[PDB]
Amino acid sequence: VPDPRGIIINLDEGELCLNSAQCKSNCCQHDTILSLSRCALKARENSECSAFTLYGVYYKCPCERGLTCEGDKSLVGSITNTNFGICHNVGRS
Repeated sequence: VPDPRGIIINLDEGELCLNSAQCKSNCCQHDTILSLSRCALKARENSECSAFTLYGVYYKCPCERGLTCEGDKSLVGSITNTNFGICHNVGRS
């Protein structure tokens, strides 16, 4: 009720962003480690996600409401600061 974060504004996927607070769907999508951050789509079943949302730019955007990220490492990028996984409809266990 008293100000719960409130920083996400109004941009589409496919436009240049600084943090994840720029786009309507809060997914500012990074290259792998250095920079190049443009907004993208949130993941669905059988797609490569990172894990969940923090407050910042994402190497591979997380799974939508209902699906979980299954952390198999998945090195589609060479060098990063995360673990990548496949989106599935199971809810952690």
